[PDB]
Formats: sequence, structure tokens, C-alpha cells
Amino acid sequence: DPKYADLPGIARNEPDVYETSDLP
Amino acid sequence: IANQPVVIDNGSGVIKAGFAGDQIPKYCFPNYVGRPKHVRVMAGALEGDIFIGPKAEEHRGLLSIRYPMEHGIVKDWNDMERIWQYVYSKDQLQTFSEEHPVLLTEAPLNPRKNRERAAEVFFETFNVPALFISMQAVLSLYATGRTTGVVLDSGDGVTHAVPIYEGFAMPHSIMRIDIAGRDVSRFLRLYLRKEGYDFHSSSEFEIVKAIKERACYLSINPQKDETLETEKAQYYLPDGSTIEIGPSRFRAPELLFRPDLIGEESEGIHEVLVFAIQKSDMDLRRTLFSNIVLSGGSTLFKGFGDRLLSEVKKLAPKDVKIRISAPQERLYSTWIGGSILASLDTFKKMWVSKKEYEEDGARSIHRKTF
Amino acid sequence: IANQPVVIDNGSGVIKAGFAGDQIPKYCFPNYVGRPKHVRVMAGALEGDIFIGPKAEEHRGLLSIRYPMEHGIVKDWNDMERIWQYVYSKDQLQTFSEEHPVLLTEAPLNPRKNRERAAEVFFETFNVPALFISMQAVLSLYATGRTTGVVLDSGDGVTHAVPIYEGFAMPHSIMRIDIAGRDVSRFLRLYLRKEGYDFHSSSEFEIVKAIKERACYLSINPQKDETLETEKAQYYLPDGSTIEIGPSRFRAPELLFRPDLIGEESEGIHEVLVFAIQKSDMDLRRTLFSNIVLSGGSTLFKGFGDRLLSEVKKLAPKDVKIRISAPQERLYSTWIGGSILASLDTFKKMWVSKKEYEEDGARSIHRKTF
Amino acid sequence: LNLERALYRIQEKRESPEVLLTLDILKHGKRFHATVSFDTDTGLKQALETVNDYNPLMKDFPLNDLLSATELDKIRQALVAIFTHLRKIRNTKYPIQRALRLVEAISRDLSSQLLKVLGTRKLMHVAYEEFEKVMVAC
Ligand SMILES: Nc1ncnc2c1ncn2[C@@H]1O[C@H](COP(=O)(O)OP(=O)(O)O)[C@@H](O)[C@H]1O
Ligand SMILES: Nc1ncnc2c1ncn2[C@@H]1O[C@H](COP(=O)(O)OP(=O)(O)O)[C@@H](O)[C@H]1O
Repeated sequence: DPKYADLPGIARNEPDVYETSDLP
Repeated sequence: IANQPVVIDNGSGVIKAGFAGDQIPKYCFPNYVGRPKHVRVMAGALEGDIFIGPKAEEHRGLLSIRYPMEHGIVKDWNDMERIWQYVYSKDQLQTFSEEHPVLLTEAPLNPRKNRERAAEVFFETFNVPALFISMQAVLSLYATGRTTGVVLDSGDGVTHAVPIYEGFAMPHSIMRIDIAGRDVSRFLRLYLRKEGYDFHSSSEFEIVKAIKERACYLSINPQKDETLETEKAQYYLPDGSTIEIGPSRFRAPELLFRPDLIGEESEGIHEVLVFAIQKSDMDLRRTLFSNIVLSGGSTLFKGFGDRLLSEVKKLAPKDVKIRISAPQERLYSTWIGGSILASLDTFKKMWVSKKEYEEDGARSIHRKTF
Repeated sequence: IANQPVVIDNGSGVIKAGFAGDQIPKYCFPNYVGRPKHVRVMAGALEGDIFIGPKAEEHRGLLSIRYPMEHGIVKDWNDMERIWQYVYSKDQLQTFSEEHPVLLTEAPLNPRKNRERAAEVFFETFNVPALFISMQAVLSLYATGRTTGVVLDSGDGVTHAVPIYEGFAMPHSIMRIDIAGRDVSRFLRLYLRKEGYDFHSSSEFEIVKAIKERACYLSINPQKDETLETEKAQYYLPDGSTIEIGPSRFRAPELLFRPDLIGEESEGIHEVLVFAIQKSDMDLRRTLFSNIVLSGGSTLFKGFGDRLLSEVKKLAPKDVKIRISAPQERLYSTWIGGSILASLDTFKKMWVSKKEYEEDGARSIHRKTF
Repeated sequence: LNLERALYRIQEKRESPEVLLTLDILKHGKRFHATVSFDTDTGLKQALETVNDYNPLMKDFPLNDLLSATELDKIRQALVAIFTHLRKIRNTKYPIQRALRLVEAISRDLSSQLLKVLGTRKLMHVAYEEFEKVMVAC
């Protein structure tokens, strides 16, 4: 997050991990 | 001299640099080779005649932006002379060619010629103490901490999937493609002419890329949203001129999944990665479903990975848990990975000494590059 | 030495390991000899470069898995040494050869050369004081408690009934044969090609072996069940990839009774057992009819011994009551029987004093291994 | 031996889950510089398994026999015992040149013990049979 602020070309509000809806 | 090595976060569209150990590169800038196209009438005019940095980032209405790294692959070594010539500026460096070791990066599936000529440059013209150049995917994995993982890395005229299990020599399984956002933006210039926006400059292209990163997203439904009525998002220039978009913002990246829209046979990022999966093994494949390393700034879109998740879900069989890993710094992940790797002691053998290349040739390093 | 005596479970396909007194072989593992098929250019991968244990029992396609026991007859020696070094691994033993009595088991009629190699190992590299090399069916008799019996082993490429009677040396009567499920599973790879399944790896062969050990059996009716058509139940890969099983599950193991499917003339070892019966004597034959043992992993199939029962019923004359005895712990029967014999005081005279034995050459225990 | 002992001690220090837990917090902070360099860049594990490879050869070596005997028979059989202990080679993987020069230094140590036992008769002026018997046994 602080390094995410330090550089300009960084967007947020999206989880870095995308997984499948693993139906239990 | 073997001081803190210069970690250079390269890139097709964005080639920047910093150091090792640091977590912020002090020289962040893209790929752009511009130069004024006018005659100095009134003396005292700002010059340099090859504008990069704030000059180029200030005098956009005069430059002819050139690009040797066509699809990341350099085509103009003279443009590289000028690129490093600007890079070698002390306001851009504060050093020499020897004051620090250099850490340059690469992309997989590239000719030797590139490394050859570049070695000539930085070890003959420039005189780098120690340097090794290799794929950015490894550095991205360093930043993820993972070792086993499919690195989906995309440049700006480059998009590729790099399947990796603990960094093993798997070039047959490892794939690479060279097609992305540069061309997509050019296709957006085609959109402009279809819309009526009469534009043909590289400076205008920069603004299109500003929209690309700014006023351009993704959806997940291709044909559905195509049939769905848009809103025509009015973009505003620095001047502030109304620029409607429509669904073109996510229509243009459909080509990244549908390569024939530009008239180029391929299979789309997803299927190409699936082909990389095919070359792997069923047991290791499940790991790679869980180990997906999306990277590249070009991959920054609304539900980019989520759409791609749906894609591979339509591709991969049942009971397949696909898991993506994609930090917000899908650029500096390579830079920080090089910042860590360059900060190693075993790294001696990993780098190449100056005199070594000066002894026989780059083919020794080509042995070292695999 | 006054320690626990090691019981080597020198299995053909699955070579387990253990001690005496215990009822569970310490570690169970096959003849897999892996070495990576790639190069870990990236630092941070896993070491070893030779893999025995979960390193290989977890990653297969990455490693060039090998198997030197050519129908039990091992050809590698250096790898065997390393396997035995792995026998003394941290999880495995953390002991010494000198520190423990060790007992080796062997198939009958093996070359003396192998025993010479073993002497070199456990007398030069290793230094077992109490090292004895024995047979394998005697062990099964210890476990069953029987002294008289037809012991049928079931390895991966070794199967042969051992008609014993109170340990009496009947080498002419007793029959040895080296063939089993290895090429049956490979023949199923031939079936795979005849059914469109491009598989050429030993790892793939292990997956087929998982089917072999799992989804395969012996249909007592050969062509009555072969000429029909099954629904070809589906098997799932490590990824979970659906693959039909087919009639092969019972069609492929018929080669064990019908060796001419591969073209090699043989009998279907039950008839070789009948040859052993012929070599034996009339009423003593009846004892062995009543005394049949089924050991080895490859015995595990539905209607296996029952089909063989029907075979001998089609072979043995009238009023011939035959009895088999198939312990649930087939491979362990040999291991636990080795634990039994290794737990004996008389057994101390079986081996020869280590150093003097080295000076005695090999012919001494070669004559004493009977 | 000191190396192996230190390997054990400091490896327990290494495997102390408290420091490892600090590393867990550090990797959670994603500062993979120190963590990954501490894991990978430290060839300690390699040194551990290396001394573990030499471990039997670095164990129960009969060198004190040359340091505690003045009999050519005792010393000669001590040589034999030492030689037999030196069969742990391929099972230890020690550097050829280091092995050569190592045993070479050992041969010098041997010669030192030889001078030690040698300085006791001076049979050049005292009895000639001492010269005969001792010279032959030497
Ligand atoms: N939000 C975004 N949408 C689309 N493209 C982007 C976005 N952000 C960055 N990019 C593009 O992605 C590229 C950066 O990814 P990177 O792997 O560094 O590629 P490159 O090789 O082009 O530097 C940049 O060149 C940039 O043009
Ligand atoms: N459930 C099972 N069904 C069929 N075969 C099995 C089963 N479990 C193990 N095996 C077989 O055991 C064999 C392993 O050889 P092994 O029995 O260790 O040699 P040995 O008989 O000399 O000990 C392989 O053929 C393997 O298929």
C-alpha cells in the first residue's frame, strides 16, 4: 500500500487474488 | 564497481529503472523516442533535439515519437543509443556506466542478436561492471514469493503466458506472444476515424493511451454487452473536448481474446495459456490453476482477470479451481524482484562480468541465458 | 549386533523397507529413479537432482523417472547406492549399517553378480556386520506359519509360484518366472493408442498403474466376458480429466494367463505350477493343492484367485481338493516373515562374519543362501 | 567436528519458529528482500548437508593411535585402521585436490610421529642390532 501510493500508475478497489466460486 | 546494482524495470511500452534493495524506482518513465519537428526561430528556445522525460512530457506538440522496441523487440539500435544516452544522463542516473552494476531485463522467446548488440553497447560504448539480462517473469515470481506459477505477463505490444514451476528450463512449455495495447490503441485510432476523430500523431496516441489506462475498462459479456446499449462515455481532452467512447473501451480488448479482429491468427491469451497448460502435466496443471501470475500493466481492466476466469472456466474442465495472483504493481513486481535478485551474493555467477564478454563473446552469455 | 535387525523389503516393483519385530514396513516406495527433466535456472528451486521419496512421489513429469529392476534384475547400481543412502535418511533411518543387522531378500536363480554388487555395497560403502541375503517365499511361510506351500509372488514384472514343503530344497521342482503387470500396463498403453491416448511417460504409466491397481480385475470367464461390451466407466486424471476404463481392465490381465497376446510363449504360471506338481509326488501333490499361498501386490484383483481356481479345475483331475491362502498383507507377508526370521537366534548362523565374509569372497554365502 | 556441532546448534537457532515467525510477518509485509535472501542467498543448508555428507568420515577416526604408540607394529596397524577409515570417500564426496593435500598433510603428521618415535635409540653409536631390527621394522 505505501509503495502503491508512491508510484502513479497503480489502481485499487480490485482484489489481487481472483479465484473460482469453488462450490463446496 | 559492484555497488548497489541498477535494477532496470524494462518494458515494451514502459521501460523504467531503479536499484536493488529499494522498493521505489527513482527513474520511472515509459518507452518514447521523440524529437522536435520545427525550426528554432527565436534564440533561447529550449533544446536538446531528442526529447525524453519532462521535455517530452512537456513539449508533446512537436515530437516525432519513435519506438525501437516494436512489440518489445528492438528494431532500432540507434534509437537504443539515444534511449540509453538519455538514460545515461546524470539527472537520469547520477552515475556512470561503471559506478554501479546494471540489472537489465528481458522477455522470453527472443533472438540472441538483441543480447549481442546490447552487450556491445553496454560493455564497449558503455562499460558496465556486471550485468545479466533475463525474463521479467522470474522477478515477478520473486515479488510474489511463489516459484511454481504461470506468469501471464503483458507488455504494450506484447502479451504472453509464462508457465513456470520453480523456474525450470521449460521453453517448449513456456510460451510467448508479441501483440497488445499499442496496436489496440492504434485500432482505437481506427475507432476515432470511424467516429470522426481525425487524428494521426504519436502525441495523440499518448493521449489515447492515457484513455486506455484511464477511460477504458472491461466487461465479461462480449456479445451480450455488444447488444446492450452503451452510454458513450464522453472523455475530455486536456483542452476538454467531448470524446464519446461507447462500448469500444471494452470492445477493443476483445481482440486480445479474439486476435482475428485485427486480422492476425492466434488463439487468445486464454487458449494460448491453455496450450501452455497442455504441455504441462495434469497434477502440475492443478497447481498452475491455483498458480496464475497475471502481470503487466496492460492487464489492468475492470474484471480483466474475472472475465478471463470465466473464459478459462469455459475452457478448463469441471472441478478445476482456478486461482489468479495479480498485484496492483504488475510492473514493479519485476522491478522489486530484480531488486531482490540483484541483492544476492550467489548472484555473482548469475551476473556476467564485463571482461568476460570482452574476452570471447556473447555466446558464452547465451549459454548463461538458458 | 544387539539392535533391531533391518528387514529389507526388496520388492520388485515396490521395494519397501523395515525392521524385525515390527508389523509395518517402515517406508514403502517403488523402483522410481527420478532426475529432473529441466534446469532450475532460477535460484530458489528444490535441490537433490535425484529423487526418492515425496520429492518424486509428489512431482513426476518434471523428473526423468527410471526403473532398473529388469524383471527384478536391477541394472543401476549407483542409483541403488543412493537409494540406500536414502534408506539412512533423516526421515528414513538416521542410523548406521554397522549399527544394525540387515536382512536382504531375493528371488530365486538370480545372478551371483547382483549379490557381489550387494557385497561391495554393504561391505565397502555400507558396513553391515550382520548382513544376510535370503529368498522371499520363505518369509511368506513364516507369516502364514506354514512350512508346506505353493507361494505365488506378485511383483511388477515378476510372478512365479513357489511350491515349498518344510523348507526342502526343491530347485528343480520349484519354478521361477519373471513377468507381471509391467508390460500388461504397457500393453494397456498400447490399448491407449488404440483408443487415442498419447501417453509415453513412466509417470503416465504410473497413473495407468493406479488404474491397474484400482480399476482392473480378472474376469473368470475369458471370452464370455471379453466378447461382450462394457460401458467403459470413466477414470479421472490428476487434473480430473475423464477417461473411459473399458474392457481392458480385465482384457489386459488375461495376458498373465494368455502370454501369447504379447507373443511370448509361456503357460499362465498356474500351468507352470502344474509342472511343479508333476515334478512333485502324488499325495504330496495333494498337500500342496491344499497349500497354496498368494503374495505380492499384483495378486489384488477381483476373482483373481477364483479365476485361477477355475483354471486348475480345468487342469487338475477329479476329486482333487485344492486350497489357496491369500493373506491380505501380501507384500507385507514377506516383510513380516522377514521380521520373524530376523528375530531368530538360529538366524545368527545364516550370515557370515562381515570382514571375514569379505575375505571369504562371495561363493560362501552363495552356497549358504539356499 | 566443530563445524558439525555448530551446524546443529545454529541450525536449531535457524529453525527457531520465533525468528521464523518474524519472517512470516515480514513476508506478510511482502519485503521479500530480506526473507528470500535469508532463505536462498544463505547457502547454510548446503553447508549443512555437506558436513552431513562428510559426517561418517569425520567420525571415529583412529588418528590418536599414531599419537599414542611407539611400536612400529602398533603404528603400522594404526596406519591400516586409518586407511580403512578413509574408505568413506564416494559416500562423502570430498574434493580431490583437498583430499590429496589433506592426506598429504596427514602424511606429514605421520612423519612427525615417526620423528617422535625415531628419537629414542641413536643406534649409530649404540648397538648395531637396534639398527638392524628397528631399521627393518621401520
Ligand atoms: N490501466 C491500464 N489499462 C491498459 N493498459 C495499461 C494500463 N496500465 C498500463 N497499461 C499498459 O501496460 C504496459 C505495462 O505493462 P508492463 O509489463 O510494464 O509492459 P511494458 O512491457 O509495456 O512496459 C504499459 O506499457 C502500459 O501501456
Ligand atoms: N491393488 C493392487 N492391484 C494390483 N496390483 C497391485 C496392487 N497393489 C500393488 N500392486 C502391484 O504390486 C507390484 C509391485 O511389485 P512388488 O509386488 O513390490 O514386487 P515383489 O512381488 O517382488 O515385492 C506392481 O505390479 C503393482 O501393480
